[PDB]
This record gives sequence, C-alpha cells and structure tokens, in this order.
Amino acid sequence: HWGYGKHNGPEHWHKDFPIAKGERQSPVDIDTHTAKYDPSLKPLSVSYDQATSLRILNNGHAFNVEFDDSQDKAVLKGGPLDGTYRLIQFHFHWGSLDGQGSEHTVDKKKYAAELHLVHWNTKYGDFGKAVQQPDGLAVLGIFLKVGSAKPGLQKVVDVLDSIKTKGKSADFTNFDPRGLLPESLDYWTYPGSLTTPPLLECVTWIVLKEPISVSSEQVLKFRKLNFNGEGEPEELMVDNWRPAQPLKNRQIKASFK
Repeated sequence: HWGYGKHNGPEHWHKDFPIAKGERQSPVDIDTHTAKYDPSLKPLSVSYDQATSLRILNNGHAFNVEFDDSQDKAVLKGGPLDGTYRLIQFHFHWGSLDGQGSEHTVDKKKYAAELHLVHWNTKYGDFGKAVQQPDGLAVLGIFLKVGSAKPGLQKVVDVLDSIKTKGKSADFTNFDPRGLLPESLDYWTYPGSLTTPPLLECVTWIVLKEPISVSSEQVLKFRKLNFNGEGEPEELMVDNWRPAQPLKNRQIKASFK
C-alpha cells in the first residue's frame, strides 16, 4: 500500500489515486512575491478553549492527535472561510534532518516539520461527507523550525514511546492545541487537497506565516517513531512529506501586507 519509500512513495501514488495529477493538489510552494494581499480576507478565528482531545494514534504514516468532534467544541471560522469548521485531528510531517520535512515551502525553503490541524465544514454533517465537497475541509498549516523548545508540544513528545509502531494508540486526553500556535495568525490561503491518499480536492488551506520553534530534542523524538508494525523490520518514521505540486490555475492570497 502507499507510503513514503522508493517503491511506494509520492511519485507512485497516482497509479492508485489518479487525482494525484489533478488541478488542485497540495502542498505547493508559496512564492511570497507573487501572493497578493487581499484586504477582503478576515482575521482567522481559532476557538479551541473547549477542545477535547481523546487519543493519539500511530497510523503507520504519522501520528494523529484525535478530538471529540460530536459538538462545536474546537472550531475554525473567519479568515477565507464561510461557516464553521470543527476540529477532528492534528498531525505532523517531518524530515530525517532539520533541512527538510515540511510539505508547503516558502520561496522554496523547507522547514523541519509542518503541523496540520484538520477541520470539517459543519454544513456537511460528518467528516466523510465533507471530504466529498470542494469546501469540505479547512486545514491550518503551521511550520516548525528547530531552536527553542515548544513547551506545549512536550506532552505529545512524552507519549510517543507508547505508540512506536503502526497501529498503536494511547489515551490522550486534556491536551490543549492552543499551545501549538505561533504568536501571529497572519496567513496565506489557497484551494487544494489532502496531502495523503486519497488526495481529495476538498481543502481550503490556511498556512500561517510565523513558524513555531521546537527543540532538536523534540524533533529527534518524532524521528524515533516507526512506520512498521510491532515485531516487523524497523524502518524509522522520517521524511513523511509530499513534495510541492504544480500550482496550476490557482492564486495564493495573503492576509497581511
């Protein structure tokens, strides 16, 4: 099945998922000089005070921090969005080395990692219905650079030893995703896709300009995870990023001057 290797990685995905060659694929390179400021864009509203994390999962590609999305508890609104989008999960993409790992790039610069907070449009009732719509999802993307530790990340890092291999999960309650946000909510936005199979073209991307800092020790703990299942040959979970895809007929808009 699909992954990140030489034989199953991103250049192969189109054979099982032909939309991989579609008109609105993600990620993309953000050319800061050509993204236009759009004064019609609103501030983003991130309302995570009542978020209810439940569990962390190693799904064999990344790890997912899952939320209770059975009520309007953790919602994204505003920005480029019409209506209300509910948080369902977050996950990261990262590299083998600090010079790579992000999916989006900024003027061809790759960050050490990228965090995706995934939200679905409440007007479609559930996530599975939402991904079938062009405005079904809003993903908040946040770059990670290596420097100072991010204290709000350490609880995630802490737990990774318990979910080393594919299919392992652990209780992960009371985790506050606000501790993963940068100071500014300035952003770029464009229409795109999920960055993993099935690559559905259902996402409004909101990519924050300001990266968060994490320490080398934090990232090094992500790179100790395994893509394999228990008792199978060890293959370190690194370089689980899709490279930039063609922009095609899209505009990237900036919320800031």
